[PDB]
Amino acid sequence: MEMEKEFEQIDKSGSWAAIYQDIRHEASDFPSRVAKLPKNKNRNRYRDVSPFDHSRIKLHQEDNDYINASLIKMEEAQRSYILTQGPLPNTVGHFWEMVWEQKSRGVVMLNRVMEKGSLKCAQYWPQKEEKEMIFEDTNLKLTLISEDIKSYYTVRQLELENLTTQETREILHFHYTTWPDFGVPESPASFLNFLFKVRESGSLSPEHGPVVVHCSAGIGRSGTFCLADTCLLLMDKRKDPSSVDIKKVLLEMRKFRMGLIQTADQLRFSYLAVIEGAKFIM
Ligand SMILES: CC(=O)Cc1ccc(Cl)c(Cl)c1
Repeated sequence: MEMEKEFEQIDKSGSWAAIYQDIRHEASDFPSRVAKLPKNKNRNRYRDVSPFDHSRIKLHQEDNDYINASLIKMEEAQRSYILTQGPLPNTVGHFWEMVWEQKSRGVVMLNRVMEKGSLKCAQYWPQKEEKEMIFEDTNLKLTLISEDIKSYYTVRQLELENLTTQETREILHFHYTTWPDFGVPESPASFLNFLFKVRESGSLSPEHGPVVVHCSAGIGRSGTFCLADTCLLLMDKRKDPSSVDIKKVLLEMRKFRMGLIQTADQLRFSYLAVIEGAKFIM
């Protein structure tokens, strides 16, 4: 079926939970043996969210190459994304090592450091220009260059230096700051505006490594971001845009990381975002 009318048909019939459970039943199951090794317990935020072995990002290190991060490679859309958990106190250096090694231009953050009164990720970037951060375990230096605070999101320019080689690179930090503590946003307008700002920066384009996107677990809000982006790109590429099937795209993405889209409300919000976004594109 088309999307917008499939949408009203699920609303009128109140069957979002059943649609979402079908997706959960059909989703791929692949091994995640490296994530579960005992030496990696303090590298995982949640015991039930792990990268598959076949798609995990490897650190360029011989001691321990593990990080909780996955490469989502979308062949028809010609887009790639790295989805990862919010960094932990003992993985902030690994996080920036990955950004460096994978040649990423942008980092997309969809959570606040504290939500619901608890810490959802480490403070992994510097908050003042004159107070830079040094990660001694991976030999990197990170400096805040500029910050632009808007009503729904903040954009930061950061300088990452590889201290071994003295090479430097400019990284863009896109921080969506207004996702509610509970539920999903009422309108997708600010989320779509944010997606378009990431696109306009070059961070999603083939001349750079894959964008790094995270929330707390790296599957819920993060899944919504890449699912909406890929669906809108396919609607622009194809002769028949009504052939784009959001459930089929989500199942393809779940071949590369488990659990993408965590609730039926997130599924409905993804439909809403793609529907409204397709009108603005034209
Ligand atoms: C998927 C979708 O409906 C998007 C779309 C955009 C433009 C056109 Cl002309 C058409 Cl038929 C569909």
